[PDB]
Amino acid sequence: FTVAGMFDGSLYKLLLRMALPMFVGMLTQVTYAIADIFWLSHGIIAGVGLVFPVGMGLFAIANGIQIGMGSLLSRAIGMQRLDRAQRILSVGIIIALFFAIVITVLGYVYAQPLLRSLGATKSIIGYATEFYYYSLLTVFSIMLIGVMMGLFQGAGKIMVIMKASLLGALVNIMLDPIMIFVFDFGVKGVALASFLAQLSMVAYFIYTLMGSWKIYREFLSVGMAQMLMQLIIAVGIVIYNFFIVRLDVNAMAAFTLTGRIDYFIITPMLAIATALLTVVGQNWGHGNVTRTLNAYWAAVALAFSIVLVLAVMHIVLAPWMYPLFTRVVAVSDYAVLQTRIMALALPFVAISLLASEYYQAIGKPWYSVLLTLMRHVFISVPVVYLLAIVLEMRITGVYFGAMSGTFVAALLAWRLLRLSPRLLRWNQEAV
Ligand SMILES: CCCCCCCC/C=C/CCCCCCCC(=O)OC[C@H](O)CO
Ligand SMILES: C[As](C)(=O)[O-]
Repeated sequence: FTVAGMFDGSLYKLLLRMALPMFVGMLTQVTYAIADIFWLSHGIIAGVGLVFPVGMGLFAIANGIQIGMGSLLSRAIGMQRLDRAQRILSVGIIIALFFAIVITVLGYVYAQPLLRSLGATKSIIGYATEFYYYSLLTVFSIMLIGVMMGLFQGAGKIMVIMKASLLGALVNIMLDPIMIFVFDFGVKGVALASFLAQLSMVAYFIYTLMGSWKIYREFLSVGMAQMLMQLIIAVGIVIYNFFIVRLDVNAMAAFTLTGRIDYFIITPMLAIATALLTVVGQNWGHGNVTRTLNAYWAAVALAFSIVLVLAVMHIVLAPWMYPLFTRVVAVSDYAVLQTRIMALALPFVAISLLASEYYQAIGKPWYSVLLTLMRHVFISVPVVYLLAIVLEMRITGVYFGAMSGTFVAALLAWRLLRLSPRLLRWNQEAV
């Protein structure tokens, strides 16, 4: 339970030692697709891709369960009640269960209409429906992993998470071949290999692990706020796609190229965020508010610094890199212009995004959502409209408008994260 350096140590050492294992775990996740497509190399079943969004709303909900778990457990530990702690796992599991039932049941009955809003059946439907159904069979297990992730992240034991992750990636590496060759299962088999990978992780956790509406409310409010924030981010990407497409179809193709890469650059900040939840949550429970504030700015210093480097790499690399990805030069031009304009905003995203983690850690999701709304909606939409339409800038106007929310939100974070009477009162009420 202790997690050395938590209450008295160097915050940089503390956050890094926690965030680095978490980052390794995140790299394992990528290997799945690499191994999958490597073995898929040996037009009908390929509507598996149609069902891809469903897998992502499952990780999204699992993620909300994780932070609810992480947030609540880490405050209990810091308060030194391994008391509410065993309660929390219980309530964590029960919440995960009902979420799986509601999702499988509404999944099933509304299956037909839901699938319509994804893809067209002139060729792929029966393939689509089967995979949708197999996806439903994975829900409880995915939710279970959220609980477990939330359990070991709350206790600050990330090595168990990093080792679970590695075991999962090895399993998928070995099984993918066996499903193709021994069992003759095709694409289904690589999917099933990925899934037995996830269960072996689940197994690893439980084996390691061997040896009152108020509390549903506390868990549900943080956890569901996390889901609401995924949503807002997804919606902001929709409104962005809407504008890009109606202006120039090539800019929409450019974004399709930049997206995975823009996402990797941001991952080191997601790793630090996870570490910060534990440190804020536990120091908050222990009553040390100053240290939680120092913890946030230690995290911003790490995250900003790393992402700025990855961002600058992207910008200078883009002119040489993107032409290799496409022969249409309007598409590689748009991708280069987008990166050049928006890339430096990325490290600034750390300021408001870590601010969101802090409020989740201390049980105040309202300000988590406030900062996410401020970043992806309240500023961006009206400013993009202003710059891309009224002022006659077009795609260049989208790029500038869209990143203006990141700056305002960074301003907000900076103002809110500091000693205040209310913040100190909040900690009095907590302990
Ligand atoms: C969780 C991550 C949140 C970060 C989001 C802030 C984006 C600012 C810079 C990103 C440039 C790289 C991607 C370029 C296209 C991003 C589209 C986008 O983020 O749009 C923001 C706003 O919602 C418009 O409507
Ligand atoms: C109304 As209050 C407890 O957020 O100051």
